[PDB]
Amino acid sequence: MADVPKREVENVEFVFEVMGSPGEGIDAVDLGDALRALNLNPTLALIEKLGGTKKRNEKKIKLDEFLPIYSQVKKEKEQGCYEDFIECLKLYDKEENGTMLLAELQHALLALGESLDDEQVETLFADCMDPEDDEGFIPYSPFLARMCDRPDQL
Amino acid sequence: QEDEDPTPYLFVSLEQRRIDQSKPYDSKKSCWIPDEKEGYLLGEIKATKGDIVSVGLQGGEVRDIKSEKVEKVNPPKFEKIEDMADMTVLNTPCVLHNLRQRYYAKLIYTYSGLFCVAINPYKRYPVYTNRCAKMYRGKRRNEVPPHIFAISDGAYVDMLTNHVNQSMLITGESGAGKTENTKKVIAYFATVGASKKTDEAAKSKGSLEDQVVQTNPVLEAFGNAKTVRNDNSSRFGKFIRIHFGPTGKLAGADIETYLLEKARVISQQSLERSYHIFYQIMSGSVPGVKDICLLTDNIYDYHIVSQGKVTVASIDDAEEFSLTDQAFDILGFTKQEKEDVYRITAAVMHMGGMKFKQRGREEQAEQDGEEEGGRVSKLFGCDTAELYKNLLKPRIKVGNEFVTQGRNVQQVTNSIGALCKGVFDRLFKWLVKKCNETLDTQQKRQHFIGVLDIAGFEIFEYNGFEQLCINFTNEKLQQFFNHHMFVLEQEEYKREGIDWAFIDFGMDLLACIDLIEKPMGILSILEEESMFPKATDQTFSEKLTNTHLGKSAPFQKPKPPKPGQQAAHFAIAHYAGCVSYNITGWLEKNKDPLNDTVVDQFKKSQNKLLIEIFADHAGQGGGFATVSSAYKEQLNSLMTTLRSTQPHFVRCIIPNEMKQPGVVDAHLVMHQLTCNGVLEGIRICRKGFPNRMMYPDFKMRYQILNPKGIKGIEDPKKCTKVLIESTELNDDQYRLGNTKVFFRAGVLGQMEEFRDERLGKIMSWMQAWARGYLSRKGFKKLQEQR
Repeated sequence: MADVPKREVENVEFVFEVMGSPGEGIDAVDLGDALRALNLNPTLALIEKLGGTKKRNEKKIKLDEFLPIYSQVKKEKEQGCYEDFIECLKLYDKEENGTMLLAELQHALLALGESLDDEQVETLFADCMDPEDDEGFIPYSPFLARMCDRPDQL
Repeated sequence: QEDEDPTPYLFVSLEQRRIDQSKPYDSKKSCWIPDEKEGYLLGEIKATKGDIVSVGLQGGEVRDIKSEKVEKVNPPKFEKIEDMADMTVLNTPCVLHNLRQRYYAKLIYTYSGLFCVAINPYKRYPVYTNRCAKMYRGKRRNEVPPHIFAISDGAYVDMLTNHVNQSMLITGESGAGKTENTKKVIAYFATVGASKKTDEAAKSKGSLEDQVVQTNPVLEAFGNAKTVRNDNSSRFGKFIRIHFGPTGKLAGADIETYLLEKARVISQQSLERSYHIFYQIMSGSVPGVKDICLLTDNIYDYHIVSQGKVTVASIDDAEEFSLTDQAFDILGFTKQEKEDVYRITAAVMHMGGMKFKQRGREEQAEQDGEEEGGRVSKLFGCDTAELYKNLLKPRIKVGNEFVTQGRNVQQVTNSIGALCKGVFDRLFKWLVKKCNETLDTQQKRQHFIGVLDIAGFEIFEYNGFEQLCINFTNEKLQQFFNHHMFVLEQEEYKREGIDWAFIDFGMDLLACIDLIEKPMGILSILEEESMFPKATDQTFSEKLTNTHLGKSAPFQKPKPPKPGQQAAHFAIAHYAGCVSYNITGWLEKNKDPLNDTVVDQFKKSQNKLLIEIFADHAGQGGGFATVSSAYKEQLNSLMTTLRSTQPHFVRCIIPNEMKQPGVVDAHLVMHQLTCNGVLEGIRICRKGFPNRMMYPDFKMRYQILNPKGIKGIEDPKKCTKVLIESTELNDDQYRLGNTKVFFRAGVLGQMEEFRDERLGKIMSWMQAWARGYLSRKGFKKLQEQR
């Protein structure tokens, strides 16, 4: 609540202005997107653990109720990063050359973890994935750099 | 024509493989339980109350079963695995499951260590084409999917590389496709060993496969018979030697036969026939034969071959004999030789009808008619009055002189049976010799690859003398396998620099083999009982128990019987299970008194073929003149031949008794895997460190368990050491070799748990960042429109 730097509060207020209402705040079904707008990347499990909902109008979250949630997510530390994702996709890099089969990555994103849907992968690939070889390979380091907003790795 | 792509029948696709390996799976709850109907069922543990496990099944049933019957499951990485020796869980339900899943995917071939398993699909898959065969030329077994062609090519390369003869032991019960697989192995060797000379004679003589098959009508007419479980069962072991020249090209072939079931010549169980030839000749489908043979139209005139069934619904004996007679012509038998074969075959039938009787209390026997003997004499070209004289009052070698001896009814009757079996056995040997003359090319023979077809281990409700004999044989054959596996494992461990202390795996079967063959063993006691005229079935049974029960570990009390019939006398702990044996009649069956005086008459008769087939007899191991001693002699001859080769092992499986494609009868397949040694192989390999991974593969797979720890380490062996040490694995659960790491059973299943947990977590992070990217993208759209 009151232990968040003032500049960070203003970013939250700006998200609540765009996403929520002055009186009610944000709808709990948008808790995940509200945290993402603040450059956080919580899992679905973490969202649910913090009060996220799946139907709209079941719960509202006021600013002063959102701040300690935001603070806990920001302080939570094992939430992944570019470097972790590089090591993960080396499991599909037989030649140790920074490439993998595009079909292997698509299957992994659609079948493991908190799987995405076809449309999300399609958009994700169109925006961040380079064209594939005739053999079906792609470089996964540029894809991850764009997805994670890590231009320093390009 | 165009050869269909064999890929769908040999490979698991990349797409299918990633589906299998990402399937949901709970290591803690998944299990196999036994089931009366399906053999085993896949279940999920719902609860455990002490030693009682509550297992949920497909459909909602919950079954309480003792924990000892709950068995572990392989994780998805090992789904439809090509070599089951690579499975982390090595038990019977896991073997059945992997075989079943491959079979359901139209994949009939699977390795189990050395074994190549071939499950009959009852479909025509394009796996025998030239297109397919070319996949396997010069390829190592692990470079290509499982295939009998991979085993065949490997024996071929090993022959050329090691300069040592090879053997291929193919097992399979009726319906398993053993015949088809044998033909295609021969054809495969005819391919890789083809030459300008073989292609030359291939239009006149035919291919090697055709030349061998052309001998089937003769050898199967005289060597096959209808049994309870097979309308066309081979009653002899066959060793087909395929010879190669100094340059690895075909050099002809020859056939060796072993252990013909002589007893079947004069004795049949109620639902079985004698050898096909007797009913073929009696069909009358070839003009003149029955007249030459002095045969009637009534099979029951010939007791020795009419004790059980005499016809078989699935066999037209008339059409078969026409094909058998044609095969004699095609195979180069002269008209005289062919007709003498018929004469001798019919003379055996007539000899069985020679009757004798006893007058008063005079022990000596005499003729009870002479019509049957007269026909024998005409066919054998000998004097009738002399034949009876030599049967009723033979002469024995007493040192220098010949003394006349007397014979009672039973003694003469037993000598007839021995003569009927002896003549037939020697006739069959001659027929093989004549068949081999057609396979001889006179080319230079350097090495051979021999294909062995001999009956497998059998367990029936009633197990008699014939069961013990063939189970005795397969114990030795399985020991042969165990020893070979032992040698290769020893070489592997040495090559990898890992300590090896295991005793020869063949020793595990020695106590059972010794119980049967050594002095005071089963066969020895049987032979020695014939030195006691007071001996009966009970005296014999009592001496077995008194000598071995509680003293020879493999000798056990017999299972309690179903009513009084099933009552047996002792059991043996074979590799394939506990077998209870009924010794009724063994003393009688084992007698084999050949009348040397009569044989001497045969050798001077007018039938030239009769002379020839007795050529190596000069009439004028244990017990002399017994069936058991002759059986041991030929078995030892067979094993000596095999022990001079480097063997390979193919196991053909009948998946169900209805010939239905895509159906696997679990209990039927389990019984075969027990009898054909596959499960014995599993039992041995899981004792040490069965699973092995090359270091690059291990690093590739489990690098995610400690990326920081191996950062910058180029050597994959060092990486593997670091990764394993960073896990909670016990120090003694693995061994580090020169090029690969070894693992005890179940350990890689634990590594897969570590990998799954870490991969699932990081992927959820990666997907959370993906949702954050797409979300922040949509937030910028709202920020502008707002």
